[PDB]
Amino acid sequence: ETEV
Amino acid sequence: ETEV
Amino acid sequence: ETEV
Amino acid sequence: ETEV
Amino acid sequence: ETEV
Amino acid sequence: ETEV
Amino acid sequence: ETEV
Amino acid sequence: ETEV
Amino acid sequence: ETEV
Amino acid sequence: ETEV
Amino acid sequence: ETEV
Amino acid sequence: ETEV
Amino acid sequence: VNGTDADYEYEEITLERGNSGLGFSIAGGTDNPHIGDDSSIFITKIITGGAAAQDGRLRVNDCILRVNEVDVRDVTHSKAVEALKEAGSIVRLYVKRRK
Amino acid sequence: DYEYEEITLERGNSGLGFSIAGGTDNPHIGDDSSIFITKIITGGAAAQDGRLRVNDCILRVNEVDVRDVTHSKAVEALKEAGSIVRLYVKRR
Amino acid sequence: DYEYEEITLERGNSGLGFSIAGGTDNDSSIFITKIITGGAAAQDGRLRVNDCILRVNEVDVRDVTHSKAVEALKEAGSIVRLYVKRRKP
Amino acid sequence: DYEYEEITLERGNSGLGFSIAGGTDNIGDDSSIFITKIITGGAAAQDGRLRVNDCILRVNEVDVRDVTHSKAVEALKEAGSIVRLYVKRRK
Amino acid sequence: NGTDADYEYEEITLERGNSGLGFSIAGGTDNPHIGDDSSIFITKIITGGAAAQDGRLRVNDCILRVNEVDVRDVTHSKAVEALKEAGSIVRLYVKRRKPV
Amino acid sequence: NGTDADYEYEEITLERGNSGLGFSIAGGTDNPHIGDDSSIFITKIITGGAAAQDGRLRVNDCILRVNEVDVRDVTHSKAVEALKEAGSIVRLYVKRRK
Amino acid sequence: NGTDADYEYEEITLERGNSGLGFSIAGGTDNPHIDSSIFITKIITGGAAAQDGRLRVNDCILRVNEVDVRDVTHSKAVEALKEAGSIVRLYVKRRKPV
Amino acid sequence: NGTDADYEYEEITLERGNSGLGFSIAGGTDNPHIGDDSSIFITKIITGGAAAQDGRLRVNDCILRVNEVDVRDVTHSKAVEALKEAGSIVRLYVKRRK
Amino acid sequence: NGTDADYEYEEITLERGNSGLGFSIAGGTDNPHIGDDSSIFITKIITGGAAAQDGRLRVNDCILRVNEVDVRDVTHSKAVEALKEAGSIVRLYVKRRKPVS
Amino acid sequence: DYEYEEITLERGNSGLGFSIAGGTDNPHIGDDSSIFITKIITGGAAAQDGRLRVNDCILRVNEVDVRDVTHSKAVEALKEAGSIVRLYVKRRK
Amino acid sequence: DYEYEEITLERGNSGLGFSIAGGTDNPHDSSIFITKIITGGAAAQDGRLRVNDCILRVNEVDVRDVTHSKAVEALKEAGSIVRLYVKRRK
Amino acid sequence: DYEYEEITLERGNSGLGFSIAGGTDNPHIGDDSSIFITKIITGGAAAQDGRLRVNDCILRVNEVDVRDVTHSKAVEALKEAGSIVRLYVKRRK
Repeated sequence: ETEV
Repeated sequence: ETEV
Repeated sequence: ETEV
Repeated sequence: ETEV
Repeated sequence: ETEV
Repeated sequence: ETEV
Repeated sequence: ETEV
Repeated sequence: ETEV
Repeated sequence: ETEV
Repeated sequence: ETEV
Repeated sequence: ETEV
Repeated sequence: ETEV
Repeated sequence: VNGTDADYEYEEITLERGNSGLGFSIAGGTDNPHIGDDSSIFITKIITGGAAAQDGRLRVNDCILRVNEVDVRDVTHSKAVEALKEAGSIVRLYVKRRK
Repeated sequence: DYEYEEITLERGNSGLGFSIAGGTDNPHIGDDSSIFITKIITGGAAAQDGRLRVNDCILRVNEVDVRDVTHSKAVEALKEAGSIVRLYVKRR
Repeated sequence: DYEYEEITLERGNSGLGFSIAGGTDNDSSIFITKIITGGAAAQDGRLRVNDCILRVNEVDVRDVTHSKAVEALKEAGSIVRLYVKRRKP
Repeated sequence: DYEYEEITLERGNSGLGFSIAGGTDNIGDDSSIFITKIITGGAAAQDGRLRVNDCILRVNEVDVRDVTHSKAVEALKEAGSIVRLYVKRRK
Repeated sequence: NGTDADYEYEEITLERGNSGLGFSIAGGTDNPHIGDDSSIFITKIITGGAAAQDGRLRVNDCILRVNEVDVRDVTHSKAVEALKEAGSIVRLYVKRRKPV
Repeated sequence: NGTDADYEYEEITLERGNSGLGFSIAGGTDNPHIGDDSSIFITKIITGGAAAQDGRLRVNDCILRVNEVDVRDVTHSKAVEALKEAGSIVRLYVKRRK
Repeated sequence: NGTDADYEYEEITLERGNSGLGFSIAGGTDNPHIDSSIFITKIITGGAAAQDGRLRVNDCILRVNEVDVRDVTHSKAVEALKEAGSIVRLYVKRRKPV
Repeated sequence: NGTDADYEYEEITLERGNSGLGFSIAGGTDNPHIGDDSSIFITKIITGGAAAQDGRLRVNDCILRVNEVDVRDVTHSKAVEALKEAGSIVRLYVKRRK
Repeated sequence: NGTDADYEYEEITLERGNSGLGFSIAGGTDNPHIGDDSSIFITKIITGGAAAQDGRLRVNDCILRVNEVDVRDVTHSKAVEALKEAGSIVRLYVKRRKPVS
Repeated sequence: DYEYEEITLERGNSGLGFSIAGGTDNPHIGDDSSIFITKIITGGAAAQDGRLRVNDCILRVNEVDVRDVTHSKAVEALKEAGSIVRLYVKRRK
Repeated sequence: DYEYEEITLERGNSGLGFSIAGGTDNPHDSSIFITKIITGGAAAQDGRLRVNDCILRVNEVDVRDVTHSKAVEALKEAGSIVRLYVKRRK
Repeated sequence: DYEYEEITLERGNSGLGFSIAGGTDNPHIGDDSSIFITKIITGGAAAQDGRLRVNDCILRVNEVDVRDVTHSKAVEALKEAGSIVRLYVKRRK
């Protein structure tokens, strides 16, 4: 997953 | 008097 | 749908 | 009372 | 994923 | 100034 | 008006 | 083939 | 300067 | 403005 | 001769 | 590579 | 008339009905005239938090002349109540007030 | 990218002369609760005025905001707009 | 038993559109005594009569004179944050 | 000595129909976002209420009393098609 | 074929903080999070970030659109880039399962 | 860390149908579903299946235990094997948010 | 005050002909067209502006080569265009459509 | 001319104490404190006072507004007035170097 | 086991027009263009477009990086994204075969 | 009139060390779309290099003409100018 | 025959940094040509222009058949970034 | 993401005290011409200054741009940079  |  |  |  |  |  |  |  |  |  |  |  | 009178405002106010109805109370009608002779329908109360209050345009003593397509200038109290209770989700109100 | 238009209709004997789908309880499109015009009836009010188009998305009816309403509510906003209906729509 | 709420108002030409009572120079909390038809509190829809005002922005008004409550609300700016509680209905 | 107004505009093809200046990073000697121009035929000029040098306090629920110019511009680009403007004027 | 939920929708406009939007996403057409579903899902709400301070976003919220960019059927990378470049004001359109 | 919710815990005993249990699972140590989280999660509930007809399981329910196989810290295949070998009566220990 | 327009800006470099630049101007500080700006009132057939094809009536001339004419007297604007030489850089703006 | 820093903006609501707000100011049009610059600068934070207990004001902070009163271009006696007439709850709009 | 060429390298900064950058690409890990070479290759240069007017790009040019993004070994979709998401100024690092007689 | 300068900056961790305004969509000054330099950050690259000045008008960034660009295209021409950035500027008098 | 080239110069404090002669009104052909390239100037730092280079166009102004002062004025008013189209004997 | 630093070195009897790889004719990393520092010699000038790191990318030696030179031009820029050599380098953050 990606932290935005 | 009536509440509507 | 609805005819208006 | 006071109005604000 | 897998069906169980 | 920028048009909005 | 002036013609230039 | 993709146009960009 | 001034003390406030 | 924008810092660059 | 002209400087440009 | 090279030593400098 | 025998009585002194004011200048009148005339205003359409479309309300969206909230959970607790339209959010105001009315008095008047042919069987219970609020002011002397006038059988008109008057707003006597704007409920805090209701749709009338949040809209912000109605005022106590506003005279309701029309409810969507229903003439309420000359109706009984019970018929004014029904036109407002049964007016649906969107309620067009034609009111007039003193100003 | 969208184009916007204000359109003023005169109600006719068969209504405003178009058909609508959508609303929070009846999404016409996936995950989109907007109110879409799905038909312009030949010879009707919307047709003669000439400005509405199919799939136009209705944003406001007079001053009622129908961007986020049930379908019955949006139908009632149009039924109770009176004889001269102001519509704010967007398209593209 | 109490319910709490935060309510952000936009000041209008006639103020925030409600009246307050109370203070340590009156119990001693600041409570709303009326909501003005057409005003900002009324259009916002959330403040209620007998609501009790705990904080005006970051100004704690739980234990203050009437007049310091008034200056606190008067000088809160255009966008006023109110932290309030009411008897749970 | 300031007058307040909430104004609701319907975005048009040319946007909301006015231009803005100001911000913390900027005209008028302070950080306020203010109208410099109202476009003939645009949304703001058809609604009739906004005025040159009006100071925009809030765009919908976004507080623009202490923002950079672009945040204000972006607060207006992303405000939707029906936009609630909260303003004050020296009148 | 699977059962599904009823879904509530919400529009949540964030103001960007210095640490970004303050949440993490999983999914995309190139890596579906739940089987064959390519949607973008909130997996984490960062403490201190804008999503947490605003209060409304929830873990497992499905993000449908980011300002003017539709993200229902895009790669994980396009979603990520759309969130990163949305600016200081980010209009999010999300859906969440309503319980039964 | 991140922010969190409150969790309900639930015992759910399914009776295996002809087509098995009737749901699908993601997760496990060699393939976490949520970042840094090896728990098993239900990602699908099959129409007509035993889990659907029982009505209590939900998508995103984390399965903590399968009769007396702990599956809190397992590989995917090892949790998958606990659900195929669990017989016709399957006690699931699950927890879910909110 | 008044409502205003969005403006498109354009740089147009003209080569003088024998009759000049081929347009009429009105305006200035001492005789505002309303605003002291200098506006093209007329594009003469056969002159340089007509042949070049780019200038338009009601175009506002902001600068003539290196001479700012946004706040000048009418006879200064005239003079700047008269003596600008054979290659005249015009910076103009025009109201854009709404 | 002169290089510059990035600036931080902040609003600061003090509650006056018997001995005032608890700071000192230098500046004004009739006595610029940093030259070519008439702004209002905090030069002292009195120990025990409201500004010190509030903990957020700093020496060399520039006061932009005082309640609804602007003090960005103000004589010294007029900014001393604004602060002294401001009541028991004083909203300060200040900016500083970062 | 394949013969190769020697490569000339070039850095080409394009300015984007309304119709994009003005070329088409093929390649990527999920669909190599020649062999199992996953490279991103320009396969068309659109007349009128930004690439044609700048003049430097050539068909069969291999695109290595787009601004900060490395596209030597990515899927076709990643590269497309990189180019489309690059903004209005696009530093392209390319290599092409140096012809041999 | 104007003085002209070519200035080559070395990008630093805080960027090129100056702030710009202007562009066709946000004219910094009336009727002018120029990109103007509005701030030189104390201790940044531009300050340490020593040659740029507040109010300098940026004409070209490497080979990218920015005399008539939007604001963000000017910003992006600097973002993407590399580590050694050629600035062509002009200033009054 | 003739070699052609497109040269974009950035104007300096000493101009573009070269000298031109000729024109239809020149005493004793009629083209505009480079007679000198100034050490330290724009054209010398750019490195591409040559003495006896014939100037054919300045941005979009055709200077193939123009008086001497129209050429000079074409160059004076070409702006900060100046497109020269030139040719030279191969 | 890159970090940038300017590093000034005094040359010793053993040279600048590091090794470089790369160049246009001998790329250290695939498709990358850059000049990389591959080792910092214990006890040498680069080592005692303490700022240069292995895999640092050398962008400029004094004023000579070495982002796109041959390997031996990069070596001759370092060799001929004088006794006080200022390196402009970048590294991955």
